[PDB]
Amino acid sequence: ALNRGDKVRIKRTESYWYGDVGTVASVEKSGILYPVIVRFDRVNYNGFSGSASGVNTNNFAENELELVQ
Amino acid sequence: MTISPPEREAKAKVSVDNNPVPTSFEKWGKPGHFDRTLARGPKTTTWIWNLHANAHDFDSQTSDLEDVSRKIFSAHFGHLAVVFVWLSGMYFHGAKFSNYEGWLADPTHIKPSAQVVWPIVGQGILNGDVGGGFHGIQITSGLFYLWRASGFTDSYQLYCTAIGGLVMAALMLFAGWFHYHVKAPKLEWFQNVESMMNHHLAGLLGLGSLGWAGHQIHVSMPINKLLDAGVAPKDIPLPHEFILEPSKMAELYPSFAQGLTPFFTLNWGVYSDFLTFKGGLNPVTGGLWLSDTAHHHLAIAVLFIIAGHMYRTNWGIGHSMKEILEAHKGPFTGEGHKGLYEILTTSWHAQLAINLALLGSLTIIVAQHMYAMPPYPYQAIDYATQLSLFTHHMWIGGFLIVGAGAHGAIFMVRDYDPAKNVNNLLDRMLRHRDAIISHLNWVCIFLGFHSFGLYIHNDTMRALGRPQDMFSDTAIQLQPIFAQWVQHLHTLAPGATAPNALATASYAFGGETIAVAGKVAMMPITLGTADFMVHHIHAFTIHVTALILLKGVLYARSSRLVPDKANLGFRFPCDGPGRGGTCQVSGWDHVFLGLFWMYNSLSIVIFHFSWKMQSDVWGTVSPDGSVTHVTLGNFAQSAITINGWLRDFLWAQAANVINSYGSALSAYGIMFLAGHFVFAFSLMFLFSGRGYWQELIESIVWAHNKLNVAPAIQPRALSIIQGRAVGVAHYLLGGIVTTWAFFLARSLSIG
Amino acid sequence: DFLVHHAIALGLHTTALILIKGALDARGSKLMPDKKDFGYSFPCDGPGRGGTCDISAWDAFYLAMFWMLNTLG
Amino acid sequence: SHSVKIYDTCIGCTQCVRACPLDVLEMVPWDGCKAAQIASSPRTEDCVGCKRCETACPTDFLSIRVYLGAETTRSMGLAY
Amino acid sequence: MDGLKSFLSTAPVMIMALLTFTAGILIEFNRFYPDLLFHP
Amino acid sequence: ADDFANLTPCSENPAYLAKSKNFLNTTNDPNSGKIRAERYASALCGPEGYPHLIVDGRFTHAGDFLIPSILFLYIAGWIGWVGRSYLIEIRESKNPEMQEVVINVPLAIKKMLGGFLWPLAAVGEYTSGKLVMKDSEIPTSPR
Amino acid sequence: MTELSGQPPKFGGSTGGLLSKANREEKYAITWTSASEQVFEMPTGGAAIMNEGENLLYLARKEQCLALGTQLRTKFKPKIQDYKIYRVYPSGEVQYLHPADGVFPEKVNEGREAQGTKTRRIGQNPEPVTIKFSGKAPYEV
Amino acid sequence: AALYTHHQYIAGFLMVGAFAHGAIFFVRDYDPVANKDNVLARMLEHKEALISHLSWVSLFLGFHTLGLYVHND
Ligand code: CLA
Ligand code: CLA
Ligand code: CLA
Ligand code: CLA
Ligand code: CLA
Ligand code: CLA
Ligand code: CLA
Ligand SMILES: CCCCCCCCCCCCCCCC(=O)OC[C@H](COP(=O)(O)OC[C@@H](O)CO)OC(=O)CCCCCCCCCCCCCCC
Ligand SMILES: CC1=C(/C=C/C(C)=C/C=C/C(C)=C\C=C\C=C(C)\C=C\C=C(C)\C=C\C2=C[C@@H](C)[C@H](O)CC2(C)C)C(C)(C)C[C@@H](O)C1
Ligand SMILES: CC1=C(/C=C/C(C)=C/C=C/C(C)=C/C=C/C=C(C)/C=C/C=C(C)/C=C/C2=C(C)CCCC2(C)C)C(C)(C)CCC1
Ligand SMILES: CC1=C(C/C=C(\C)CCC[C@H](C)CCC[C@H](C)CCCC(C)C)C(=O)c2ccccc2C1=O
Ligand code: SF4
Ligand code: SF4
Ligand SMILES: [Cl-]
Repeated sequence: ALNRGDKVRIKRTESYWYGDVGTVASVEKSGILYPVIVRFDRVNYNGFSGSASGVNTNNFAENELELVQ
Repeated sequence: MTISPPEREAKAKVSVDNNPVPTSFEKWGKPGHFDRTLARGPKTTTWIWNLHANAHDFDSQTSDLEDVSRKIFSAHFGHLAVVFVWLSGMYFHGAKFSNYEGWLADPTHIKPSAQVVWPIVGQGILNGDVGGGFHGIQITSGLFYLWRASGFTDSYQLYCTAIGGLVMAALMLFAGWFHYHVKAPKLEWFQNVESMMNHHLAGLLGLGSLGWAGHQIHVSMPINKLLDAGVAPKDIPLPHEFILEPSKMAELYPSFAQGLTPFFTLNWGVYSDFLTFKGGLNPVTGGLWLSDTAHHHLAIAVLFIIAGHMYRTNWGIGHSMKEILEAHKGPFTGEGHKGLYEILTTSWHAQLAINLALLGSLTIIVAQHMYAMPPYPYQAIDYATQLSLFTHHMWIGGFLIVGAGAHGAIFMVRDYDPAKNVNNLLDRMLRHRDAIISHLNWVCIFLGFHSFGLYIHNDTMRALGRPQDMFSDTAIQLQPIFAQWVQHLHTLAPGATAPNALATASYAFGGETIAVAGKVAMMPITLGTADFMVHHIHAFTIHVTALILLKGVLYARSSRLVPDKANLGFRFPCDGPGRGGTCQVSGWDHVFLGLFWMYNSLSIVIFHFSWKMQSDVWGTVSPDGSVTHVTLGNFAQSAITINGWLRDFLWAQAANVINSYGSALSAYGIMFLAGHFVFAFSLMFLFSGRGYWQELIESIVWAHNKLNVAPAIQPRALSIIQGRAVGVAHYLLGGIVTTWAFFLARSLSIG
Repeated sequence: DFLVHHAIALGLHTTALILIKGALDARGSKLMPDKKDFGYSFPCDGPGRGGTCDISAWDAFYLAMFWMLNTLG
Repeated sequence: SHSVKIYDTCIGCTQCVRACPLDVLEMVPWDGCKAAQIASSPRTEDCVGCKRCETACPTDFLSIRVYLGAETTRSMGLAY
Repeated sequence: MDGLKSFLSTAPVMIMALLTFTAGILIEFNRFYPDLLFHP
Repeated sequence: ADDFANLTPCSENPAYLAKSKNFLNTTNDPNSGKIRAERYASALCGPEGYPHLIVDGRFTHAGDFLIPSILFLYIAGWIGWVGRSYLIEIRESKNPEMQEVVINVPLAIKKMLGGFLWPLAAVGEYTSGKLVMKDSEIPTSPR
Repeated sequence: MTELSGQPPKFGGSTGGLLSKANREEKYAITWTSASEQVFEMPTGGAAIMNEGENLLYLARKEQCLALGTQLRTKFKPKIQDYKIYRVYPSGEVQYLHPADGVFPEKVNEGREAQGTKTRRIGQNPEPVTIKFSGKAPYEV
Repeated sequence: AALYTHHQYIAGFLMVGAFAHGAIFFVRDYDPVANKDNVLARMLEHKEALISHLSWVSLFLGFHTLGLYVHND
């Protein structure tokens, strides 16, 4: 149901971006658990100590994204 | 393309690239440009810190050894320009905001000052009355004493010197820009270590002391000869008059009547009236005889110029250092110094480790030699200058030594090539690091037990009403008999093993009590049980600092715990909570711990200096001849217990610092409390960890998102390494500022 | 008495802050969303995700003990 | 010995195994992700718990989790 | 050039300029009207 | 009536008078101490002779806290509001982090110069829904 | 596991190698072939020389062997990827360890059975109160 | 003096322990479905606000008390 460019809010709870908003980059094919790829303006904590920034993309399932746009 | 001079090489090994880096301002507005992991810009606040953390890490910016060398050379020029700005600032404040001429006219009834404070919000009280109607801050840097020994008599000469210093700073800055951007020398040029050593020996150190011997003979010596004779500074001719009118020199020094002929005919003895070997001190000023220092600089110059001829360059004569090194190998040490020439000619960090170690050791030697052989007129009587200079040079030396540890570790991680170190000294050091470190560990345990433990024994015995069971000069004695024997040897030397010397090299070893005005400048510094105990404290703390930093270097590549530590780098926080926990295994963390231990060592050294000089050396002398010391000889009985140091040293002498309110010393009480606060503040960073703070920041970021005020550059807690760096920086700053305020209030309030 | 009472207020509020924030984040934060799976006390969670020293609620107790002593002082 | 678990958010990027300095983990066939692979931990008896794997993980909160457990000579990283 | 203006508008230069200006403000105010513990 | 009996006017307090005849000169003005004595002789002093500030809210001592409080609050709200406004304005500029690190001097000065109306601006943003955000739209951690 | 072969690296000795654990408890072996006699870094400190042909080296831990292996396959111009790591007991038993199935673990290989896999998310672990007074932890159930 | 100091130190230890065990409760015993929407869970639900306002009042008190003290100094 999601498409590239959709603004979605994260609902995974344990995810760094729960309550934050990202944009859909691609949707993977069926048979996969987490097909929806989302990009974020705010990087997460990912990285060894002292690394400049973090990871800004993650895979989710449709039940974990809430369409905002 | 900028300015294009001709060429400037004269069959020289000079080789440069013309205009490799054009002059431009764009990257000034692109912060972090030098780091690829930074150039795109920030996303979190960590980006800011690393920008400062890696600014001078030229290795991590480029893998080209030549470009690193060029950056280093121009940075050195910039640093010299900074030092020139600072020194010319000192001379300018001496010219325009000091009482230098007034002090010069009567240096026994006026306190040197060279900083006037503007009257605002009450701080004008810091302009204490230093004598002669002058009001300002009393300086302890010894600038006045240096300027008097050099022969300054006027504000205008100091002003001309400040202007020359500014011009020199401009010249250094232009040279740095020129050799990075216009004519950058090649890597082949920097690696000319033989020629560089010839020039730094014969040219930088040799000609330096030669020119200074010239100035001392022609300017310092006659002018000070007249100053100490009671001649008013205005009645003394200007420095150039002794060179225009050689009869002035000849009547101050009859040998000048014979001129330069005795010099070229090896008839040097004729010069015995101004090239002297008196020893001792000047009776009028309490400082070393300037004639002695001129003869000293002449001999040092001859020595260094001769030394500047050992190494081969363009003429076949001389030595290859590679050959010498390779020839020194023995049955105990494999291939010996093979590979050292390649290390020290391709690794900047190896050279910097050597040079930091030696330069710090030298700065310490400078403190130790200048206190007991006071080189400047009226410095020994100024106990504040004496204490301040000793402690300042101590701290500088300690920091340089710890840096030497840091850069030995960086060499091990970044430049050590195992294929270039097969069975040489470095390799064998690595191959028995365990023996080395386990033994250093045990020596530190033994030295701590049998130094500090002696103090604990004494404290416990004295508290138990058992003075006869203590280690003291009046009970169980620990006499430092070897130091006493060498002191006796020095005292006998002027008459036996130093015939052509009239006095001792230093009265601390023994002999007369040199006093200028009513205060002692120097007198025999006797050594007993308390001195034994504190010397072993010094050996202990130095050994522990060495243990930490040497372990840091020798295990930077690997350990039984972490066999791939090299891949982790020189600076990194740990390798996780596994293996039981691996925090602080890096060489950087060994430097971080060695900083605290160096601070410990030097704090004890300088406390020892202050208390021993106040108790047994410094003081006022009656016209009857007897001496009465600042703290009434309390060292021997009080310095043998921790309670004695807590009560008779710290508690007693802190009375000046804490009562400084309402006087010109008030700022010292302010900064005493300031150092205390910074010390306490450092404990937050040292006793905690970044996870807690990152979660607290999460809550605060929620607060900001609530009002739509959260920054794009996301706040992150400091990194583990940075938490440690901030903690140790604040620990050292606070503790050192505390001791500084304490020392200055004390030594300024004790006559 | 006024100034020292505000010092006491600062000390009480700061110790409460450390303790309450440790308790509320004991089950999880954005740095450790699964912290309840690791227990009340544990060394850390390693140098990853920026570094995670003193991340547990036990660590919050340990940090607040210093402020307790300071307030009592 | 420490425990190492691999949850179904794994994208199979193999950085788990590439980071392990003690060969605890493996890439085994799977179907949950595009890469048709998942990380496995058949040799946790050699795990020391350095946490390099999780430091390497890209997924939003890790797909590999190391929970330190009963300490042995191997897990304490002892060469003696 | 644009590089020099961008460098002059960086956070450290800008914050030190603001701090110097505010320091001058407060210093001169307390020079011409010192010792204001409260409002008369 | 007999309120604040533990204190006396500084002009009444003799210890204050003795110490105020010796008030130092804080600047170059040789009358700074005398002006200070005259000025502080209006507050309420204690047995030691120093002024004591009454901040319980009475307007007879409004100059002891209320007026500086109002002044500070105006200035601090100004600073925070113009900073937040610039921070908002950067967000629409593709790369906001750069303008957070390399300040847009013209834009930032435009924002600073318009801060004297920050109370009305904040009231308008409150009513319009611009100031505060909703809970369900703000990232939070697991509970 | 039959009998380990290969020359020991040319090395003058060090204090950083095997201790009592090697004979009382366990030690580790790594073999590898080199196309040339060449210098490498010992994980226990210093430089050693590997022989042309087969090489056999004993170390105290598995981690030191894997560190040497990464050095072999990532720090030599033609790589050395044929290294094998074994565990050795005082009884003489030799336990082949690495690469476990003849294929490096970083790349998928058929025949491997998933271990420690969970069919859930980390966030889908059960509440600890639901499993208290049992022996398990939320990641063990 | 000794009694007052003694009892206040004991009380400080007790308070720190009470908060430590509140944290341990959240780690070990808290059932979110049984306390669903009650006062406990609701405290957990705005923990960001609680921690943030505690931080704010801490900063308030610290800045201003240290400021008054240092001004007086
Ligand atoms: C106005 C003259 C000028 C111009 C425009 C440039 C231009 C440039 N230089 Mg150059 N350079 C100059 C003078 C100049 N330089 C001087 C005088 C020196 C001798 C120190 C050098 C030595 C030098 C080196 C070694 C390097 C450059 C580099 C660069 C490039 C990056 C600069 C940067 O990172 O941002 C600007 C950064 C700053 C302005 C630093 C801030 C000032 C510091 C923090 C303190 C001031 C120290 C100062 C140099 C001396 C003190 C002055 C004294 C009065 C107290 C850039 C194109 C770097 C490069 O090539 O990048 C790859 C490089 O590594 N320069
Ligand atoms: C007699 C020749 C000579 C002299 C005097 C020096 C002196 C110096 N060198 Mg250099 N060097 C030389 C030859 C010489 N070098 C040669 C032949 C090479 C090629 C192998 C090098 C390559 C070299 C490198 C790579 C570096 C130095 C550096 C330095 C400086 C660091 C030490 C210092 O700060 O001391 C004290 C400082 C002073 C006394 C300040 C004075 C400096 C001025 C410019 C010297 C003017 C003297 C000049 C001969 C005029 C005297 C004539 C008349 C006035 C009496 C220093 C000023 C380091 C440096 O700092 O780079 C800038 C550096 O990294 N040297
Ligand atoms: C860099 C330091 C320095 C500087 C620049 C000066 C500068 C000066 N000195 Mg001085 N001096 C110095 C160091 C220095 N000196 C030291 C270290 C000493 C201690 C030995 C002295 C002791 C000294 C004395 C006693 C005198 C001076 C004098 C002078 C002035 C005239 C000398 C001259 O240059 O004429 C030029 C020199 C010559 C033309 C020399 C030629 C004469 C002989 C015969 C040539 C032999 C050279 C030959 C190669 C050697 C072979 C000899 C052998 C075959 C027999 C001059 C301004 C004179 C003066 O004016 O007093 C105020 C003087 O009387 N100086
Ligand atoms: C000639 C001496 C010398 C030289 C040139 C170098 C060169 C270098 N060092 Mg080394 N080092 C030295 C001495 C020296 N060091 C000393 C004396 C010590 C002991 C403290 C060390 C310990 C050391 C460590 C631990 C590290 C280095 C690192 C580095 C590299 C990065 C420089 C940097 O950090 O950038 C930028 C510099 C800063 C951000 C400094 C700012 C913080 C300072 C300490 C604040 C000082 C406060 C001030 C003095 C007083 C308070 C004022 C305040 C109230 C306003 C660089 C190549 C780093 C590296 O990774 O090497 C590759 C690193 O890890 N050095
Ligand atoms: C006063 C505080 C203190 C004390 C007591 C110590 C103690 C010690 N440190 Mg340490 N250190 C401290 C602060 C302190 N540290 C801090 C704040 C830091 C942070 C930077 C460090 C970081 C540090 C490092 C990195 C290292 C040390 C090292 C050492 C040991 C040096 C060897 C030695 O002295 O042997 C002898 C022990 C003593 C003198 C301690 C006193 C013993 C008393 C006098 C006698 C005991 C009486 C008896 C046993 C009582 C028994 C009672 C009965 C009921 C059982 C030593 C045990 C070095 C080391 O381990 O060297 C091998 C080491 O590398 N320290
Ligand atoms: C952090 C708390 C704090 C607070 C409450 C104060 C408060 C005060 N301090 Mg102190 N101080 C502090 C910390 C603090 N200080 C610290 C940490 C130190 C150590 C460095 C000092 C050291 C210190 C000294 C040495 C002195 C003071 C002085 C003063 C008093 C001067 C007030 C003044 O300048 O008049 C009012 C000033 C202004 C109105 C100018 C402010 C600039 C404004 C914004 C100009 C712009 C006008 C703008 C348009 C607004 C106009 C109204 C508008 C609505 C139309 C004041 C009561 C001075 C004093 O006289 O003590 C009684 C004094 O000499 N302080
Ligand atoms: C004198 C020591 C000291 C100081 C000053 C602090 C400071 C602080 N701690 Mg800390 N702490 C300490 C020791 C100290 N700690 C120790 C030993 C531990 C045990 C490890 C802890 C553990 C700890 C924890 C766990 C927490 C704190 C918290 C806090 C903050 C409380 C709020 C506050 O007071 O607001 C005001 C701030 C201050 C009074 C300190 C700043 C003072 C400076 C002078 C302000 C002026 C800025 C200055 C001019 C900057 C320019 C510098 C320039 C010269 C280079 C505060 C910043 C709590 C917190 O973060 O609250 C939100 C918190 O959670 N502390
Ligand atoms: C107060 C001093 C008086 C008390 C005496 C204390 C005796 C201390 C032991 C004597 C020194 C032994 C080192 C020289 C002995 C010496 O160098 O022999 C020579 C031998 C190497 O000789 P080679 O023939 O290999 O020389 C070839 C060279 O060119 C190098 O390649 O050195 C070694 O074998 C390395 C072993 C050093 C390990 C010993 C060091 C132990 C540390 C403690 C030393 C304390 C000294 C404190 C004095 C400041
Ligand atoms: C507008 C603004 C913002 C935000 C503003 C917000 C959202 C503010 C929110 C405030 C809230 C939610 C609550 C505030 C409560 C305030 C209280 C309870 C004040 C109590 C004060 C009392 C009781 C004072 C009493 C005394 C009265 C004077 C009554 C006496 O003599 C002294 C004394 C101390 C007794 C930013 C942060 C976005 C930007 C800033 O620039 C300003
Ligand atoms: C004044 C007065 C009065 C009043 C009083 C009052 C009203 C009060 C009360 C008070 C109070 C009211 C107090 C309190 C305090 C509190 C506290 C101190 C707390 C706590 C808690 C803790 C510590 C813990 C917690 C937890 C957690 C953390 C989690 C889980 C759960 C729990 C619970 C465990 C009267 C009139 C009567 C009389 C007169 C006087
Ligand atoms: C308090 C603390 C923090 C929080 C500290 C932070 C986030 C730093 C805050 C610094 C502010 C943002 C800058 C203030 C200091 C400036 C550098 C001074 C500049 C002054 C000029 C404007 C004149 C950690 O991140 C941390 C990490 C690891 C171990 C211990 C600790 C730790 O104790
Ligand atoms: S506590 Fe910090 S430094 Fe130590 S292992 Fe854990 S993360 Fe690393
Ligand atoms: S553990 Fe994580 S990072 Fe490693 S391969 Fe599996 S999904 Fe990728
Ligand atoms: Cl005693």
